[PDB]
Amino acid sequence: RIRIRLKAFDHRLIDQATAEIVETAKRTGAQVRGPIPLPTRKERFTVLISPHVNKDARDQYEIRTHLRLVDIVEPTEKTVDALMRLDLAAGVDVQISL
Amino acid sequence: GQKVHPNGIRLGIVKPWNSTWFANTKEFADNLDSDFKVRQYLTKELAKASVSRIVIERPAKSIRVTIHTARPGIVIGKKGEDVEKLRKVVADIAGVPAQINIAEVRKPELDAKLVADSITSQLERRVMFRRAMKRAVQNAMRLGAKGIKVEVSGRLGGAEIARTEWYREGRVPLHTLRADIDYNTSEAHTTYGVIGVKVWIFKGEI
Amino acid sequence: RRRVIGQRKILPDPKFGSELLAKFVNILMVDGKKSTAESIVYSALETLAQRSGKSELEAFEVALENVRPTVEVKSRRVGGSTYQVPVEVRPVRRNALAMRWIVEAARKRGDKSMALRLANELSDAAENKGTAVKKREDVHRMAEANKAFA
Amino acid sequence: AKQSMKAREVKRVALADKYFAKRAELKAIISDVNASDEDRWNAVLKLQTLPRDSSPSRQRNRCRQTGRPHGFLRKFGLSRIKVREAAMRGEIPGLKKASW
Amino acid sequence: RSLKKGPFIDLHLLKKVEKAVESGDKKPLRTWSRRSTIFPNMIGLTIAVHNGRQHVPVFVTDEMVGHKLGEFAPTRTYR
RNA sequence: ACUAUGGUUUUUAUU
RNA sequence: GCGAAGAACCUUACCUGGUCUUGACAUCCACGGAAGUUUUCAGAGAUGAGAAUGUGCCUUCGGGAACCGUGAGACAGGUGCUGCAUGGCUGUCGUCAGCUCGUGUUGUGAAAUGUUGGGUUAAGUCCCGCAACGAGCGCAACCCUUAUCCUUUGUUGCCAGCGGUCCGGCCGGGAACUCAAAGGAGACUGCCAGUGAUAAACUGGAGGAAGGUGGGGAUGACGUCAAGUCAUCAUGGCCCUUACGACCAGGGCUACACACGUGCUACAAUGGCGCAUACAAAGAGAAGCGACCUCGCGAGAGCAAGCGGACCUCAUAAAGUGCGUCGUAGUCCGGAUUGGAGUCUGCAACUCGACUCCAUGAAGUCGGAAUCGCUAGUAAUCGUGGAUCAGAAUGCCACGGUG
Repeated sequence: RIRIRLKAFDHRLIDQATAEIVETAKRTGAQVRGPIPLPTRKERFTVLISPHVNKDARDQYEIRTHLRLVDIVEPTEKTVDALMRLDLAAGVDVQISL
Repeated sequence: GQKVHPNGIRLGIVKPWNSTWFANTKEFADNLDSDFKVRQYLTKELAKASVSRIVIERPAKSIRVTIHTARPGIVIGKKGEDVEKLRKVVADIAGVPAQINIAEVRKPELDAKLVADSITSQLERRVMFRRAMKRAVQNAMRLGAKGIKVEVSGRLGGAEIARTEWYREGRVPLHTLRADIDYNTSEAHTTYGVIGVKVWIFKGEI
Repeated sequence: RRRVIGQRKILPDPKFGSELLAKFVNILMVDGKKSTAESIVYSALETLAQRSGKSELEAFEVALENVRPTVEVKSRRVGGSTYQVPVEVRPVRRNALAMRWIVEAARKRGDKSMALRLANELSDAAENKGTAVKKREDVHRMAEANKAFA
Repeated sequence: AKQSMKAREVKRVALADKYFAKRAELKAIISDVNASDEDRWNAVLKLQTLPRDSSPSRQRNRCRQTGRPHGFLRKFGLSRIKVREAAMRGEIPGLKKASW
Repeated sequence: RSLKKGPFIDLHLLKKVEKAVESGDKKPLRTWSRRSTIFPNMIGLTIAVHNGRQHVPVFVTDEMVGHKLGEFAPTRTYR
């Protein structure tokens, strides 16, 4: 088997990266594991809301990381060689193993 | 009261960003340092170049910056070689080879940063600032705005004064559930003082 | 100001059969330790019957009648209001106050062994000397010496 | 912090091979009390405390935006006021206002 | 007492003293460090430790089992 | 209307 | 519990004694050495010398980078000030109900009306009635959370319905209902009545898990104190310049005869403890998170598995539940402290340290003017981590059980 990792901060970009390896596979009749988004990672920050003197007033922020593995049983030059060249989508990390 | 940035929650509707990149949590602090350093160097080289926004991508062991300008000719120079200097000067300031792309902007008197540029240039031509503001309001509305505010403070008209002055029409709501506002704050850097300029523009269609 | 909150009530607990026995998970209960007060419910009344055994129809017939509230006092400010205004208490206080409104020695030198304590307080409310007498019987003379206004 | 202190910021890491790599095998035993005699290596005993100010004993990861050694977010390399300043532009990727 | 659970001597100061026992006698060797710990070569030695303005004399006898030189010259006035 | 009572705070940039 | 998440030095101001003056952060020109390795003498050290020694990367053979050295000008440098000089920020009243405009009206005008009045409220609200009619911001709904239901979905978690079967979610496969993802329904005085100006309100009835901003979030309209602030920035003017700049060594800021906030612990006997037992959440994590094992009275010193994250170390939540034991005594209580003996870091712990074992033990029994939180999962009480990182908080942010 050939295995891939798709990781992003945006919940629609992660699915755009999925579409170039899962819809391209279903549209060729390739065998698939089906829609599995996996549990989501998140981390929280508390940040002081004044630039000056006031130390007690503060606000909260979140960063959320989506990680999909998609599973491949019929790999192709249109998938496993094409996801490493994806230019039309910014802010996503693709990693692959043989 | 703090009146502090109620518009920052409105990118949760899924949008493309002006810094659009990924990093390991252990490297994010060095990505944020280089993201600051290239933005600074390029906005000092493009300080008077009619730029509306700067956009940063980070491909594999690379960095790709898109310059959005109403004047592509001042960025590129003769034979298009002056942007190859603009690349070369930052080619190692972030530890990766830099790529530089140019994007054209239409309706310049409708962007909150380029409306502030129209005020900085009329203060540089030392003309009556209240006229330049009431021109900036009407020009934006006739060009596609639905609501606008223009505000200025300190050394007003190149004079030995403090104070603040503003003109508005059509509402500029920052706190409501939808408005998709365009916002900017700048400095005019005159021979009498820095003169802070604030702009907010509403266009609708959201 | 304008608060009009609904009044609290308690139901008779079928393990003890009455509403008067259903409050000893709260009366002499501390630190939120409610099952620690449950540990000694109704067995404290059998220990009271170790000091005066007269059955449940006479268990509270003086141990509440001798100590129950009858008047509410303090002033009301309407000009020259340097007096007190006595009013007779409503029937919703007939079993109240007498097992809650005094801790002057219990928080100062204790009040003897805890599993024996309600058998002591139900016997002390039927002995009526020394502690808790002044705070009760002072309003049986105040309401006769300071009654010229209402 | 000053630009002259920002030049000290690099002088403080310049000794890494000169004093802090060639005696690291001694650095693991130099103060161990499970050893013979009361003195055995006095001619090398001081060589890794002989350098001053530019020592690991003064090395701190510091705010990458002010040169301050304290009161900054190690996940960003900078202080609360510069996280606030970037959040008002929406400029930090994936970072959004929420308290859950 | 002293350093690493045993005796300790700064050999640079030990030699600085060896070049000073020829000069005093009644001119005690001035030293500006108070962070230094006594060692048995100080027997019969004439030395004076700094107090931030002047120097105060120090004498070491065989009944001294371990002290810092700042102990022999107090600073603060109290009341 | 709803208790009969409780005095002082230097001239001062000066808006 | 200040600006200022940690003290030998350091971030750092102040002081004394050394050291420099177009300095040196850094840019253009100039210009010799590789960075380094071995090593001795002076000085508090910065520096300043003495004796060996390498010749890398680059190498149009001209000449560069790394790391150092040194010279000239244009210069600047600033661990400075001024908010009674300024863009602003934050503090106050206060989530108070208010600040203001277009046109009409009143007034000689400065100004007012509108925004008042009469019902009613958390509310310039919601209505009625008018010389006003509309409108921007604040208020408020929309928005975020949730009660009870509905609806979709998944892993190494869940497993009803459908099937197989190491008879086990083990496995085909699917979400009964949990958990995590989330999203929707539902609330409109709408509906029946009363009271009223049969207007809005406000209280009962009905359907509801819930009803009249349900309770909590989200937040902070104009504007004053010549509030503080140029130590968050930004800035004009002003100041220092053999120095208030830059570099160094040691002091000092932790000096102490009393005054007060900010807290914290005890002021015991439903208190204290021995032994046996259960369920919450919520965070840290490849010079890191840390189990096992030995040595020792222990801090610790060695040896060292597993973990790359809902998958694996920190790690059997405490009270409450159960079985037992104190000796009435300012208490086996309470902790300021005088002693003895250790562990370890660090240029060094005297001045100015955290932790470990064992001798000793004061004050203290709810507190005066006065100022204080609180209308119920709240009074009370008992539990869990992380940022900072030799040493350092009772603050901060994250979280629960009983009541």
